[PDB]
Amino acid sequence: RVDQTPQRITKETGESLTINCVVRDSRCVLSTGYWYRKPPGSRNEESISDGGRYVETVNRGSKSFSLRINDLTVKDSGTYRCKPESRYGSYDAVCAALNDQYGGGTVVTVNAAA
Amino acid sequence: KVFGRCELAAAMKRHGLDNYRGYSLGNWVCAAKFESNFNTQATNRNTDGSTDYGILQINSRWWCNDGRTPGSRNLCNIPCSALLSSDITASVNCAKKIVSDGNGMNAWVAWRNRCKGTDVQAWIRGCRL
Repeated sequence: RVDQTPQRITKETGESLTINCVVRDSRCVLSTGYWYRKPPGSRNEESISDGGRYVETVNRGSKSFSLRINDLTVKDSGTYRCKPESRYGSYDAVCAALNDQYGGGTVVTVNAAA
Repeated sequence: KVFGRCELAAAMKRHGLDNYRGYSLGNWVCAAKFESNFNTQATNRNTDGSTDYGILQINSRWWCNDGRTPGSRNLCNIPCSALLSSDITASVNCAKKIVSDGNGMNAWVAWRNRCKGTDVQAWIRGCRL
């Protein structure tokens, strides 16, 4: 299980936001992680990753990872989910299943500028 | 090819695994025993569409390309066939990457389950090294 917070975020144009994911598993490690955004009004989520306004942080020791988005605009609104990557040498079925899990999501609303 | 224990110890020492990333030679011999029973041609298919290859049972979701594994990376930048050789060079070079990937030898389930917390030095007892 992957615990994603906050569940919902409202921000003004120009601000920043940060979303956290923590892997609640004492066995499996956190190798890296990924982020996806579903636009308002659609079903399909597409990758977001480190670069430019997007700043990713992975903390393997805490089994957490975070996405910061700077200089927000209305175009950043949507539902964001994280997905962990937990690597292993030989096959481990527990950790294999963790690699298919997503966070519960964060619904982001960025209000227009005035 | 199925290796002898001491034969494999000798080969792994020559390949630089004694104390690699802190793991004395017997760790690696013991890992190979319980992953593959020293069989360089060991392969095991897994429910996620991946396969484990070679003497250290390296997984195709992460480390090598077998052309049939969903959602796979090829972090060692090798074909999985290279891991089934009678010469262990490919498997060792990939093992060195795996053990440096952030989990130590806990990356191998068989090491975690059968070597960690045991007298692994026993696995090189009697070996001319």
